[PDB]
Amino acid sequence: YYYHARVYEFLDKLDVVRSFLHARLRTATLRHDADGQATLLNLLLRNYLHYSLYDQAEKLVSKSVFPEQANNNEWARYLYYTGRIKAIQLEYSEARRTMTNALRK
Amino acid sequence: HGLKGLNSKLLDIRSYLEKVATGKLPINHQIIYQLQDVFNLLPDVSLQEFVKAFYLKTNDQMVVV
Amino acid sequence: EKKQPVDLGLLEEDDEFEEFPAEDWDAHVWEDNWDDDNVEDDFSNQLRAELEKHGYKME
Amino acid sequence: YLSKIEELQLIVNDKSQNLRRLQAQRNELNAKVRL
Amino acid sequence: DIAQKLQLDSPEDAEFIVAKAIRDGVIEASINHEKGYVQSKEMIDIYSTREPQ
Amino acid sequence: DLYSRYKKLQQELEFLEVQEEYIKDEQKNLKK
Amino acid sequence: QAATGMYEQLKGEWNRKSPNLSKCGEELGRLKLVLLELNFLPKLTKQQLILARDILEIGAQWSILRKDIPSFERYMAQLKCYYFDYKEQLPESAYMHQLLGLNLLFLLSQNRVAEFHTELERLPAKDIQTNVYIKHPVSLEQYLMEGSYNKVFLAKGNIPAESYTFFIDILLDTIRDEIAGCIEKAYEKILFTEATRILFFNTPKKMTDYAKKRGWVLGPNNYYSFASQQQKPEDTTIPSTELAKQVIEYARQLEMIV
Amino acid sequence: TSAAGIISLLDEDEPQLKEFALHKLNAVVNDFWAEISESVDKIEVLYEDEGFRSRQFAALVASKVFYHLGAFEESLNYALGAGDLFNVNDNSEYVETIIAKCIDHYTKQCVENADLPEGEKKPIDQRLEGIVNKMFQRCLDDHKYKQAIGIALETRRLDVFEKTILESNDVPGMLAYSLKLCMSLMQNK
Amino acid sequence: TRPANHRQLTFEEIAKSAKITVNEVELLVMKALSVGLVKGSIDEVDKRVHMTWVQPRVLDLQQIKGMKDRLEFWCTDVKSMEMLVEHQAHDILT
Repeated sequence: YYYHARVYEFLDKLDVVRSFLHARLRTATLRHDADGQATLLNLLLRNYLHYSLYDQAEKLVSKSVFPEQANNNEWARYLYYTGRIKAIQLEYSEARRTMTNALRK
Repeated sequence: HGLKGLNSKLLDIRSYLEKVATGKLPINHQIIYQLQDVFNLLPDVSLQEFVKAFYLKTNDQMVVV
Repeated sequence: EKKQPVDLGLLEEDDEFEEFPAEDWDAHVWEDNWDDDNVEDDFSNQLRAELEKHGYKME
Repeated sequence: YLSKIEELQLIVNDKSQNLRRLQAQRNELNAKVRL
Repeated sequence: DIAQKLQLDSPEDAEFIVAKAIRDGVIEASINHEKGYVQSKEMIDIYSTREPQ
Repeated sequence: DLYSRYKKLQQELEFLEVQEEYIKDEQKNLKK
Repeated sequence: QAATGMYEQLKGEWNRKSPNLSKCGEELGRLKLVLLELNFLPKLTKQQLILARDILEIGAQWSILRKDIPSFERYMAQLKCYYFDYKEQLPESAYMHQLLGLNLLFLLSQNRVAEFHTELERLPAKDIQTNVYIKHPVSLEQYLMEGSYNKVFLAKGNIPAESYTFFIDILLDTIRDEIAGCIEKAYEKILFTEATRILFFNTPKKMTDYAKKRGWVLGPNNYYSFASQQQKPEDTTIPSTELAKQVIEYARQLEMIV
Repeated sequence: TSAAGIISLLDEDEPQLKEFALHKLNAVVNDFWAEISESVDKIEVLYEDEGFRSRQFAALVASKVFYHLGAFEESLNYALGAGDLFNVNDNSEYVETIIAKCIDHYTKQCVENADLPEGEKKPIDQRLEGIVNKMFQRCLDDHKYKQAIGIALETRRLDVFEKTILESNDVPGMLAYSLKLCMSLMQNK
Repeated sequence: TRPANHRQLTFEEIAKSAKITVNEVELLVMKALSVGLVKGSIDEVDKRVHMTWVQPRVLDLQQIKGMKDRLEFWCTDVKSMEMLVEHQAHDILT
């Protein structure tokens, strides 16, 4: 998946390819594979921000629970996007946090 | 353990004074004097003085911690 | 792990300026920092301190 | 699947086998000290 | 003078800006309107003690 | 197979409980 | 139907527009089942979208004068795929350029800042020169991020604009209390002419109107805002009751550390 | 694409529309419930409109959102509300999920029900009980019955554990298996 | 009477209260101290008298009431304080 999205360009990839990532995102979520979940989540977040939609991604986070056992790089990818959208919405003081972690992790 | 202790003593004096006002309280002007002296010794006063003392002190504790 | 990191980096960007920076890639650090700012002030001031006072001489 | 995958949810609980794992050593270490 | 240092158009602009700054706990001042000069609060708040704690 | 395994595991879940809660005990009685 | 709206807004009466809407709402139910959604991101279909846009457009424009604001947000929400969907002939209508700006300004009017900046991030129109019309709401926001005089100036510059004048009368009041709510703590003493200077009145009596509405005791052109401040709470409730627990916690942080 | 219209169509009148909102919505809920997750408050009220029939749409729609929100006894309830929008043979992981999710609820309920009494009753939402048994039926049609039994074991329903399978097949291997098991298992002897 | 935390006096107050012209007022206060009756100090510049503490005599029934009520208040502190310190730090007890 990390490559799949990557090369991709537009709708059929942002939209048609996104519907899949959310699909098995749910599937794997019930399958309890931490790594693949977190990765996929990151990919669709990155999609929202290749788009202009912060809100959709924000309320997306609102219904999200992130898992444990991770790869610190993916962990910082998350904390990065998180901090960012968290910032654009004006709330700074919690953005510094997630970005600081994006430096640590 | 000390706090529990305190609360006890205060009861004692309290309901006694009641017995003073009821339990045929004789007088004991020697006790009442001492109660007053307990009040007169009562540290008031989130005063601009104390508020600083404690403050200047707490910070010293922070540095050590 | 390093490879993973690299991959992450790639995804986050490429990048244009970042590539250039990488290509450029030194020096030290000394000890402490802040705030540099501009320069050519002191003598400029004196140059003016004269001028100022020279203006004040003109005064 | 219904009950099928179910075994997985609880199967992963093996995590508690490790912590206790940290315990044994963690616990056995005292036993040596106390003994 | 403030209006000169900040390049802004009008004084009327200023006291809106500074009146704003005060509410946000930045300046700790008051403003003299009829003479139109800001006059500024002290550091009585030197050793707040609450902050460092 | 489940009704013998999926069910025979609940015990296990308790094994870690029977021991997980007891394990703390040895840590605790040892220190005293 | 398709020309009906043209006759409504080109007609120029927005009550005629208003009550003329409900009868359209039905063909907007069917057509809603048609031009609705528009997820296909797509000739024969170009018409369905071409007309539909303008339909909702006058939906909003009419919605303005009629206080139906939230509803057209819906419409605006519903309009979102149209201007922002892959296409060049689809996103054109200048009703965009005015309408979006109208929307942002709505968000300011309701004091919803979160939604507003979120919208900024959305619109993030790369190929967007300065902000052409859109600087009105943006700039309007940035300046009240601080000063006001510049903002008020913006209020006067919307008259190149539309019914947001009403929003103006909203925002205008929405500013003044601020200054008021500012100046309450600013300084205790004002000459009446100076309050007129601050609050942007063209009238002297509107002042004491406002000050009474603000409960401000007024002394012959000169107002007092007393009390000043009650620099109290010299610490006596959360100084020892919180710290102890903190201590306790800290000590737990020390204790629990085990 | 994005739910904004459907978000808008929501409050918009003509329960016809709301249907066809919900309808179109329902299909595209799967992705866009995320945006829609904020419309739920109305959707709730929508499910509270006996006027608008289809609201079981929204109910199951909400259930879609609720799995997608990890809400279940919510989702289940509104999936339970559905009955129509919902069906067992409808196959989505979600459906499979919500069912399996819905199911578990029964057990402790049944067990809590089993606690005081034990057998037939209306205490448990029959919908579940139905769907429960309907899956038990499917379990019967699965026709490996420990599958059904272990459930009904916890399900405590001898009615289910009646004797259907008995006359069916497996002369020697449909009771002892559970029976020997039962000895090992059941709290209440 | 001017208690609890409110014991302070101008010289005027004492003057009118004692009907003594205010020069003596500080002689009266100083002598009030030297007999042990009062403790406290005098600030002339501002003409105040902060009276650290005053000797207590006696009272009747009613005056006790205030005492029981006062004790009740300073009982409430403890109960609340003591009972409020166990929660955070329940992990420390013996």
